[PDB]
Amino acid sequence: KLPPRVPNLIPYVGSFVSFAKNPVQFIIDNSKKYGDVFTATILGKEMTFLNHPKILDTFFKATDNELSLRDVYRFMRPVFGTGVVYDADSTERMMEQVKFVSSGLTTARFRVFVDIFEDEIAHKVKELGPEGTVDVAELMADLIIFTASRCLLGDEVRQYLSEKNLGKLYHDIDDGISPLSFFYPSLPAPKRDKARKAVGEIFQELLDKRREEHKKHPERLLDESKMDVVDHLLTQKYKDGQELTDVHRIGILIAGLFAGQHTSSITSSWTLMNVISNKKVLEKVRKEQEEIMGSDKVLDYDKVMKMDYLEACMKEALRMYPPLIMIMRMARKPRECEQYIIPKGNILVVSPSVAGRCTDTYTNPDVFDPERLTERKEHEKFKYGAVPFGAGRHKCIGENFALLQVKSIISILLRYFDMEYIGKIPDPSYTSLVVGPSPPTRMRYKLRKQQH
Ligand code: HEM
Ligand SMILES: O=C(O[C@H](Cn1ccnc1)c1ccc(Cl)cc1Cl)c1cccc(C(F)(F)F)c1
Repeated sequence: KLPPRVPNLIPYVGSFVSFAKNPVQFIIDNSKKYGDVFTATILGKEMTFLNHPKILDTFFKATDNELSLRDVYRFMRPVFGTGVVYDADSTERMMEQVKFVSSGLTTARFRVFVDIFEDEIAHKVKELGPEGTVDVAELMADLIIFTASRCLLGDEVRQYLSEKNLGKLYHDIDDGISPLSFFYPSLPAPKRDKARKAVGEIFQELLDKRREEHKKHPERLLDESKMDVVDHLLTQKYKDGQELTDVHRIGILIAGLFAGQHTSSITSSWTLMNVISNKKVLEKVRKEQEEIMGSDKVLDYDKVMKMDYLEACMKEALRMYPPLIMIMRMARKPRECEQYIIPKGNILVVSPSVAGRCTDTYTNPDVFDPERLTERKEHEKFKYGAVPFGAGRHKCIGENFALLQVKSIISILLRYFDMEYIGKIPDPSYTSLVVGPSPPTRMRYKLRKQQH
């Protein structure tokens, strides 16, 4: 009836230790010991892991009073704000908040986003000079921070950003949300709260200034390719006619940037590293760039939509190194899985890291090989063989923007620079909420066209 258990080391703490050591290695080991479904006690919580592509229907198809996101991720409240996202008054209200973000991620906006990528990267190359070495992860994090800001918030953020360490403030927020806050939501984190407050006042300022700009220049609000997420948030109410508060607006913005800061920057690092460490892969990538760019000197949205191989590379970095290593739901109702019934109160857990290495779906899963997808279609086997962006009702609404931003960044960097990585491809580091490459991650670079 109930699934098999992992025996607890001691009571209460249960399997925390080996889980904490390497949450991914933990799930593979015990999936062998106990099958496709098993439960473990981890710092007081019943956690049921579903580890086979074939059984993921139970997870992804449910509704939000069968399987709740809000019962598990509410602990993000200090970062996102009161009444926002998983602390929204209702599921329905959370969905509306999400649609405000997605409403600023239209085709029309995507055309302008590509220009933004070119601009930020052009400022960045001045700063890098014609040759050098650089930390890849830091570089990606900066480029993604400055470009997502401008994409979601409008260009008028940009001086504030340079001139008030927004990069740093996000580092301090991000460097005060431990995975252990899942288990103890009260773990005080005073630097985090300090940062968050600070970012809030800045976004307050920006919202006030945008209101004066909408006084004078309302024609802007008719133009599709000028409407950023800040604009949608000032001019839209909820479906039932209730107005949004500035606290909600700020919280949604912060969540929006947070979403696609770290995941997109990590994914661009893994992608770029594997691409330049493999001659074959880099040949095909460069070949594609050259076909698509022809005689044009800059990128645009149609060009990036043609980069199928670069995309496959990105997808392959997401199979091998997904930055959200675990996805979770709370059972508000007992729930059927295979021959078992997972009871109310259990947390269901699926891991895209475990899925990405399943020999049942992928041959030679430790090899970075974009051709497993483009040619062999290996992903297509099971319906849920590939879940880097999720599935069903809470699929990532940021996917197309992410793909757009990573592909653009890597394509532009390839255009400017020959690059070589230093050392072996690292392993993932399980020391934070969003999992990224273990430092050091460095690379040599050289400008492909010069003036000295
Ligand atoms: C490579 C980059 C990214 C990856 C790998 C990624 C991955 C994911 C995954 C796996 C989920 C499913 C979460 C779950 O089922 O519990 C998800 C959901 C989501 N992602 Fe992303 N994401 C990325 C970028 C973005 C960006 C840039 C944004 C926003 C600007 C975004 C916004 C969201 C939102 C709002 C959801 C919630 C969907 C819902 O509950 O309706 N993501 N993402
Ligand atoms: O940032 C977001 O979620 C990320 C996980 N993530 C990153 C990319 N895709 C998902 C997340 C969720 C829960 C926890 Cl405990 C930890 C993290 Cl890092 C997110 C989720 C819903 C809505 C929104 C927004 F308001 F902006 F629309 C943003």
